[PDB]
Amino acid sequence: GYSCRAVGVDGRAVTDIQGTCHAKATGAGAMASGTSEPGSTSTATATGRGATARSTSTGRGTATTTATGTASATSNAIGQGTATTTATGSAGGRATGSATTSSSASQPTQTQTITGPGFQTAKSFARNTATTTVTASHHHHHH
Amino acid sequence: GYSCRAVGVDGRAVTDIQGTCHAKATGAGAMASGTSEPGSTSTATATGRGATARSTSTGRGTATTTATGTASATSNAIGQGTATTTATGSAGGRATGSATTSSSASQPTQTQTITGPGFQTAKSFARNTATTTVTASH
Repeated sequence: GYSCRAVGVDGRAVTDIQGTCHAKATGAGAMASGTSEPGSTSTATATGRGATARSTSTGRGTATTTATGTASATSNAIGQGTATTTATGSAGGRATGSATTSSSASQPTQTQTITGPGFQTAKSFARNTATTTVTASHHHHHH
Repeated sequence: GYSCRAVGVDGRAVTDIQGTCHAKATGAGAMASGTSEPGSTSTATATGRGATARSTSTGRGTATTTATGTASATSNAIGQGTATTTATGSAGGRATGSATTSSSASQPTQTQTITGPGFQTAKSFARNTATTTVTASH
């Protein structure tokens, strides 16, 4: 197997490519990492303070994570499938997402898209294509 | 085939589900649309004034688009593959992205991510997995 990681630094990108594992981080407080195997692909990209991207894959899975701002994205493509998580947190909004694929999952395809203020979370699970997109902006209004 | 479209209004989300085509738009000035086939999946979500999401899929492709704010996201999963685009634009900025899959591409996977102020654009193209994320601030 392969593993890769990048610690973000202000004013540049940092990239680490090891085999089929690609990690890239931009900005202090960002962290990107992954693990993969020769037949699989993991790509993790983190940008900005509070961004964490984590991609794990095995077999013939493809795991992709993109975290921008105050956001966490975790994708696990375990044996097969395409697990893609995009989490974006802006102006105080915190976004957390995950996507997992496995031959054992309930549905062949599952797509979850969650957009709103303040803290937002989303998850997906599928055999073949699990896509999670979570976008958080500003704070939840107070009532 | 199937086609779907949701044109946003103020005060409620608009959803249009037609077969394997799912469109959702929230807010006046938002629009989501797509086209798909029985073996494919298209999902398009747009939120806020100036957000446009368009997902086209055929064969066994999966096309997903999410546009938030001043943003355009377009995904084309033609015949095969997973094409995912997320575009987020603050007022004063604009984010434009596309992701395309096709057996005609040279690489099996491609990921593109761009973040910055003002006008930002990114595009990806691959055989199996194309992912694009564009975040524009002001």
